[PDB]
Amino acid sequence: MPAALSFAGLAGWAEEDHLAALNAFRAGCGVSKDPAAARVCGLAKATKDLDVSGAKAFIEANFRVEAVDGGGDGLLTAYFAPQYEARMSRNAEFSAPLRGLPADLVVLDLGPFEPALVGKKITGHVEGSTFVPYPDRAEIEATPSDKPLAWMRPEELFFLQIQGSGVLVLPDGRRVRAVFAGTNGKPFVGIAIAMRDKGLLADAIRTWLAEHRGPEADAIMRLNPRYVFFRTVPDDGKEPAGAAGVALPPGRAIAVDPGYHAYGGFYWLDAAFPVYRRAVTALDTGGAIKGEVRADLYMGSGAVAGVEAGRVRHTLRLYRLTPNP
Amino acid sequence: LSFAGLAGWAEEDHLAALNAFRAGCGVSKDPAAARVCGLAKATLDVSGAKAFIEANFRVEAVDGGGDGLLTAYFAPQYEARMSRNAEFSAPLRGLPADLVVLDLGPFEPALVGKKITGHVEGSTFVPYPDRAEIEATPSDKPLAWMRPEELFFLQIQGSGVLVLPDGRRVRAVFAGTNGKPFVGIAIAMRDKGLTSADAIRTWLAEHRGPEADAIMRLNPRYVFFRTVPDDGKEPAGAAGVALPPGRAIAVDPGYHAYGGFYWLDAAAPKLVGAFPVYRRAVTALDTGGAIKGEVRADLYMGSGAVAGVEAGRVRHTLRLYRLTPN
Repeated sequence: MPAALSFAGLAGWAEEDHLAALNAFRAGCGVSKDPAAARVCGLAKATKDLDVSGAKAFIEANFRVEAVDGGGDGLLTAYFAPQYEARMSRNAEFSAPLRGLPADLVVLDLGPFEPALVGKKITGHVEGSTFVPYPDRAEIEATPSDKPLAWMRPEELFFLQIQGSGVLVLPDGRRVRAVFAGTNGKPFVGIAIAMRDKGLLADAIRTWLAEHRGPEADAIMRLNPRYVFFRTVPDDGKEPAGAAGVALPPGRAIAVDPGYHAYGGFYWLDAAFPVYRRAVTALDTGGAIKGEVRADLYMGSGAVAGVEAGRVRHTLRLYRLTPNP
Repeated sequence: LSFAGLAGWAEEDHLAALNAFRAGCGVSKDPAAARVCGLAKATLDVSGAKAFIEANFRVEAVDGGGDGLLTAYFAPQYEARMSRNAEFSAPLRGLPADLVVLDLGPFEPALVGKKITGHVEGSTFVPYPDRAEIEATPSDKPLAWMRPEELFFLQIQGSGVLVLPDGRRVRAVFAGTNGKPFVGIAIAMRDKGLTSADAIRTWLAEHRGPEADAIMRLNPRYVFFRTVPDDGKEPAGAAGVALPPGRAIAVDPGYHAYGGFYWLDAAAPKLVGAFPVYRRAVTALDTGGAIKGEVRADLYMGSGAVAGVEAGRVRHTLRLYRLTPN
């Protein structure tokens, strides 16, 4: 069957928790740049105490259903806000330093040099009488850290670098949030394919790396030259924020390719032994999420979330729920 | 194909042709050419040279005899002085040590092939100063001093010969840029009640000083140079040998070796005021960035303004012949 044009044709719409849908839109709309989305965001936040029937009606009277990519197939996976063990001091197991934004690193705007490049950027640092690209992972991992933010297991740092946010737990129960601070500007390279052609095979990557500290595993993580820097702040127990800078609503937010999807957009997932046909807001991304019909559904931060997220690998048809002009 | 069947070979000035080869051959890495070079350095008049050439080279078409392109070029020539004076008030500046040109590709593959120019300031990198800012920075070690409006034109042309009062000549060779784009001044001048290059040069010369400077400043681009002392009658080409006017070509060195002796048969001019045919023997002694292809020649017309006018009128369909020794 081809893709729907309206809410009537949308399989799952009638059974959707329309309150959760409407709250998902509210969770994310304020981040939106579009002006037609601003009016609707405004009315949504104003209008409270709607029951499920009202919420369903509000959404239907204010949005249009617009298939993405003509209704073509892509992929739904899911992720959760991970909680990692850390130390404030290095040992054999917690051998990788969590590193803050280096003071030498510059994101250089290119517009002052060439109008044709206004709003493009490069990242590097001064070395001698010139300016060079910031070192890659391997070369950063080779200079010791002056003032490391914490110490982690290498494979776990590596994976928190992919997510962009997490919570670290010291043995004394101090919870510290690690918040994305910047990047060395190198492109992300997923290490799974290279691990495949070497014959050593998502949770399995982690487990292999973990069983082979260090130089074995170190050498393969280094195939990803993209290094992510953090800042740390005491966890206030709230949901983490994602790329868009807003508290992620559990089960109701997706990570997207930002080159295809603006943050704050309202979407409908049609994915299919569980089934995901629900409205979500786009509020995050990840170094590996690429493509148009591609969404990574945020499951939450607890234990239940960790378990449900790993179950999701679904054929996805995606739709924008576009606010009416 | 022989010298009898060479359209033009009858009328050719064979003396100059041989002096072209002699100019010339000494730079060749071809044993056969060396043989003939030494042989010609010993041995004349207009009839004796025709004979000498007809007995020592054989004519051979290039690329089967396919059609290519003849253009021409010249060496601009300017007076200069080794000390400033209000006439020769603009310094010819070398490549600053702090100036850097960055390939952007290594930073962001999407920007492969792009470049920016600037210098390190503190812990960042800033755009290089424009013309107006460079001209307002006193010259530490100028390479020479030039009339400003003439430096301005040298900067557009990329290279030229400089002549001092005591007859010493230096070649001014392009060294780099401050990375800003050229901005023409004709229309800014025209919309001011002040249209060709000579006409702009005249005006700028007569209003030399603050007035002229203010409008040259509308062009933010700035070109830097290096100088090589060059005291031949004419300047040296890429082959290291001095170039005989009207008798030397620039070529693609991927196809044609320096010192090679060639015959040009050019016709079908594309421009107004052009000589209808070029038919002559010339030597390969130079190259340039734009001279690409096998049947492709840039004839060197000499230095100075006359050579420059002639050069601009060459655009002809070319059949290229090598005169191979033995």
